[PDB]
Amino acid sequence: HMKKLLVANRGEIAVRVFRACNELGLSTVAVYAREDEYSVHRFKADESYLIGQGKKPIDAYLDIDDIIRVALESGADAIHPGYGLLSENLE
Amino acid sequence: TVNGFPGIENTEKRHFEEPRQPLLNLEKKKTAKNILDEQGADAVVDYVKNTKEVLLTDTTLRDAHQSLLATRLRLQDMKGIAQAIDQGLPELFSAEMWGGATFDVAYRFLNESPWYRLRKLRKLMPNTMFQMLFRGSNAVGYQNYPDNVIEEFIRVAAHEGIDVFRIFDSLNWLPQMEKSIQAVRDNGKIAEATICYTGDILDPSRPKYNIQYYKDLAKELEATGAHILAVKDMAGLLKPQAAYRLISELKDTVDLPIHLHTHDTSGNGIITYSGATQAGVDIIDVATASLAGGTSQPSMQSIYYALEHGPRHASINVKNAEQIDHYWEDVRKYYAPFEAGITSPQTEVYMHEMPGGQYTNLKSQAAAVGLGHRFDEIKQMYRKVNMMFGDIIKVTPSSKVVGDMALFMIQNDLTEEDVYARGNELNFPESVVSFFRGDLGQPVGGFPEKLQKIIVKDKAVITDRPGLHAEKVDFETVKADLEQKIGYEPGDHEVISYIMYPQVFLDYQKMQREFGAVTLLDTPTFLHGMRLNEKIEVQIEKGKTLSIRLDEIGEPDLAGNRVLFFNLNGQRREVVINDQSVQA
Amino acid sequence: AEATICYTGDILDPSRPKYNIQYYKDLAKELEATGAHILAVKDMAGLLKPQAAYRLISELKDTVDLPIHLHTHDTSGNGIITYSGATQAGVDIIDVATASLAGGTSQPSMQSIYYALEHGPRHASINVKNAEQIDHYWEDVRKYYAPFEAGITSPQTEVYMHEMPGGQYTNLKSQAAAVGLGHRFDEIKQM
Ligand SMILES: [Mg+2]
Ligand SMILES: [Mn+2]
Ligand SMILES: [Mn+2]
Repeated sequence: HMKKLLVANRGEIAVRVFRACNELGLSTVAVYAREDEYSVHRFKADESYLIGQGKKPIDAYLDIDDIIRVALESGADAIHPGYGLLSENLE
Repeated sequence: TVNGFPGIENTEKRHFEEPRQPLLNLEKKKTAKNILDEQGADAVVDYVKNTKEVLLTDTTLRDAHQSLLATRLRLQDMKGIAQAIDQGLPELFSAEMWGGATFDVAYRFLNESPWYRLRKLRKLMPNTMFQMLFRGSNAVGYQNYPDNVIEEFIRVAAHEGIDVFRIFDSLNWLPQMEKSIQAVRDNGKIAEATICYTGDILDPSRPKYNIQYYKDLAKELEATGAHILAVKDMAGLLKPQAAYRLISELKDTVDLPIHLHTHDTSGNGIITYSGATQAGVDIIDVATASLAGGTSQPSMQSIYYALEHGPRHASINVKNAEQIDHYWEDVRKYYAPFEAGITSPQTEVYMHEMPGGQYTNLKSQAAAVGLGHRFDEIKQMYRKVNMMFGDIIKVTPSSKVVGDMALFMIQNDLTEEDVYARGNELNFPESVVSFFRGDLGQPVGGFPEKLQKIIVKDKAVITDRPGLHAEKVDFETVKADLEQKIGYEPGDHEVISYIMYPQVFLDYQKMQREFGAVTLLDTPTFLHGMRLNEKIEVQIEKGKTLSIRLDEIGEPDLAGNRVLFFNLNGQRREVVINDQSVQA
Repeated sequence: AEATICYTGDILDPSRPKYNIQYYKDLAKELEATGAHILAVKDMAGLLKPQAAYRLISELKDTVDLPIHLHTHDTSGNGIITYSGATQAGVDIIDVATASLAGGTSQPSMQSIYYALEHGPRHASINVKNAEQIDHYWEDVRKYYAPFEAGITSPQTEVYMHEMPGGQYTNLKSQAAAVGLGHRFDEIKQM
């Protein structure tokens, strides 16, 4: 049932989940802040979307509503949070 | 960046602000596209007949930039405003977005497919009728094609989203339009039979194209099943009193709705449209204000305010139109290398009757060679050549015939008596001999037969439809040949465009294989490349955006190559490009 | 002496009743009280719409006995049709420019206004072949004044909103360009 997964993270953990998703045959969606535009994980996914426009980049990666909005408009079936940003966040 | 765009000056890239986005007051209403969608073309005709306001056809996407910007307006600029036009101007009868010179120009100079433009605009504009200028037997080419080629083009264009086909013959010859009209009817679309206006119906000294000629042509066109009668005034020759008289006589003759199309070359386009609105015209072709006037169509906002408190209003949301015109004003600045220059009303178009595209191309061809300083004598030669040919209708491609004949006659210093007496020795231009051989059809009143015998020498002259004498085209054979030439199996649109423009399509395919989809670049970047330290973002598809930054331009080596230091997607990439100026 | 009424607003707009048709009528009567030979209507910003032109000229011609002189600009692209509508209403003199210096913020072309009225009830009194011959000189000498030329000029119906005269438009653009406010010239027009 899953065909596309979003990673709500950055850096090496996003690339790790992208590699696992490609091995499992799923599509990958990246998110990135404006200050993270040159990150490798942005260019390692099938689709990348700017999130948290105008915010601080850490706050941009904590933009919960923007992340779900990107995941919904991209048609992602699931969200992998990785670690360190919203992985332990109940909300 | 290193070699410049072909055909324009190698100037630096100016910094441009983002084009202003309209603030629209959206009002939902059922458009003519919706009526064509559920009900048929006849219900669209009934909708036009029962509308008391005059309807508007936007020529911004085709004819306005064909006249002013040498047809160079790109899909990337259309895409930023297509949805705004579709939603903010639902009262538009149709949007002229295809046909004419757009098909050739996109492939040749813009390196984008006209089919791709049609698909993207159709997705962006679901509730707007799409209109193309169809040249009848020529379709979007300049030569003639067999009948099945024309029918296949109509089928593919109607399937890909063309709703209205404005079908005209360059000499108003109904045999070169009947089959196209029938194919458009068969494909469930609206066929617009078109009368090309020339001369002066209120001038008794020119009786070849008088009111009765247009009335007879009108009932002949209504004899075919064409839904709308179109009056095409390609040079802006229709005077306002003549407009009222002509439209009144046509409304007395036929029951079809009348669609008037004029240019504003003489500065009388608005008043001509108003006179036709008094006479009861149904639809008029307008352009947005920032791409109106001069050789283009009269302004849509201006025609709203011209008819604001009269008996018939213009059906448009004028505030939304002005908001869209802000965007058009901003994106016109991208096309400064293609501008004609200082413009003004010119009533000399009533004398030489040169259509605006023919005017610009004749000016370019006359100034490229060194005899352009007597362009007034060139225009007088054009007028006398038109009179010599028997006062022919001058539109694409017969305007090219008169233009090439006049260009030859002042290029090699000829005279009317020179051609009429000792013309059997000169090598005449090939467009003139093809016109006199009947490749463009049969003119009104026939050829100047003994003069025709001077032009044609030992070549075959045909007197019937040139499409009957056309070599047959098999679509499977052509498709297999094209699948050999290009590296994949082509679509029907690719096959049909390869038939009309074979070398142009193959050159476009080669440029696609070399440079890719350059249609996705913005117009300043498309025309000027990149400056040093500039950052650009190219969205190549949904979710993919290339971050490109030019860091350094290397000095040319002994082989003439420059190394350009790009930063693509954060990573340094060194691109080697041959500088054509140093020449190894 | 040409006593002149500066036209502004919109007589056919009921939401702007200060400059209505009665105001222009009483002003025309007051001007005819003075011994002025010709009543002039100055449309300095090209605000006179064609239906408004017909209505205003008709109501002035049934009010005063002076000949009417209409002067308008073509900035909205409606100058020729406004002149034609005033010609239907019986205007006597209209202000035109040569074709090479016409259009945009300038007056409508005299050649264009000849051909607009060529077969109507009222013709334009001009030798149009002679005027078309003069226009060649005028475009040739217009090429001398390239540094003083404005940019790409298109019809602009936004003059019906801000009602700037063309000279006022150019001077406000020059002021917005000399100081750092030119990126909000739309806000300047709304202001
Ligand atoms: Mg109607
Ligand atoms: Mn046209
Ligand atoms: Mn003035």
